[PDB]
Amino acid sequence: MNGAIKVGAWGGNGGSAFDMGPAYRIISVKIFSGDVVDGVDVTFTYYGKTETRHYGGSGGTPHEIVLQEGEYLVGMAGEVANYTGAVVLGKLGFSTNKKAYGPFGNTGGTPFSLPIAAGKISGFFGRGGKFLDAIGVYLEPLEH
Amino acid sequence: AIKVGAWGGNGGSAFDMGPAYRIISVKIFSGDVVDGVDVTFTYYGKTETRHYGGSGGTPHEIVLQEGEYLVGMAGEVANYTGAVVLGKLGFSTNKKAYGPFGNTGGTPFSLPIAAGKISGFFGRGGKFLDAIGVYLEPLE
Ligand SMILES: OC[C@H]1O[C@H](O[C@H]2[C@@H](O)[C@H](O)[C@@H](CO)O[C@@H]2O)[C@@H](O)[C@@H](O)[C@@H]1O
Ligand SMILES: OC[C@H]1O[C@H](O[C@H]2[C@@H](O)[C@H](O)[C@@H](CO)O[C@@H]2O)[C@@H](O)[C@@H](O)[C@@H]1O
Ligand SMILES: OC[C@H]1O[C@H](O[C@H]2[C@@H](O)[C@H](O)[C@@H](CO)O[C@@H]2O)[C@@H](O)[C@@H](O)[C@@H]1O
Ligand SMILES: OC[C@H]1O[C@H](O)[C@@H](O)[C@@H](O)[C@@H]1O
Repeated sequence: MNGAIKVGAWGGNGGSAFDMGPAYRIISVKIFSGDVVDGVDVTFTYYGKTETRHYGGSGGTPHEIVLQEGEYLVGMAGEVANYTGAVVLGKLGFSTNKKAYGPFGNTGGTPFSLPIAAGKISGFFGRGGKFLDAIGVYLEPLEH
Repeated sequence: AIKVGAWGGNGGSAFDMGPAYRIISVKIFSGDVVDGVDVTFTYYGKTETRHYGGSGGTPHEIVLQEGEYLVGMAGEVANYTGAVVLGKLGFSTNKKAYGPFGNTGGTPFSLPIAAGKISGFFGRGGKFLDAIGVYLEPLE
């Protein structure tokens, strides 16, 4: 709605769908991983309020991406893996205009990659259960 | 503008179609790998056809009817003749999926578009289709 662009999700069809929408300012992403990507905390601000939403399960070790002023997400990549009979994110990483993060997770499968020649990530959607079944992103231009 | 990709290598020369008002058809030229593409589209009242990459292989045309649009692109980035190029390429419309076109396996990529459409292309081309990316636009 209202001109959104959503690409993905990459991953499986298990778990429950989630959708943050494109209206919030992402300030940090915490990826929980071990053998696979267990889940993600997305922290954002909106009208001066800070909120965190958790997607996926409770396992794994956290890895944080804390955006600095003028830093934005410009890429996402990883691997879709078969794990415990589920199709989930085995690995997940991100690029900002400042550096590369991850990938986090230790199970390979089918790679995916989202290089963004022009634009940036403005929100997330996907599916979560015990692990992070799938992830996709909202996009918006770098400026205008 | 929203430009995602390109997927592929760093050889050949850069190309950039820019966005179209409507894509009418795409022809994927392929053999062992993806040789190139034709794109026929409307633009500020005009109908145009552009060719990117080489013209070896055989063309595979996808014609889009009005109300039909491109909602996915996928393929494999392969190593061929000492170059990194598109080994396979396919597209999905809101009606059906087409492809793969090309026969050389490599690193897969996929671009499902949950909301939006492909409105144009950019990338690199030489003898073959070294790299390809897309312009995205929201649905009307
Ligand atoms: O997030 C992955 C997966 O987690 C949960 O399922 C687990 C287990 O109960 C299932 O038997 C297997 C195979 O489906 O997968 C996991 O180990 C569920 O939340 C499931 O919906 C979800 O896909
Ligand atoms: O990311 C999934 C899961 O990975 C790790 O656990 C694995 C292994 O190290 C454990 O020994 C066995 C126990 O049966 O479970 C997995 O195969 C941990 O990092 C875990 O927290 C995480 O959820
Ligand atoms: O589009 C692929 C490739 O095409 C042309 O190069 C061909 C040949 O002349 C080269 O020897 C090998 C190795 O680079 O690749 C092709 O077979 C050039 O236009 C090149 O830049 C481009 O990558
Ligand atoms: O796809 C690369 C190459 O593969 C084969 O050799 C033929 O189909 C050619 O016409 C084509 O150019």
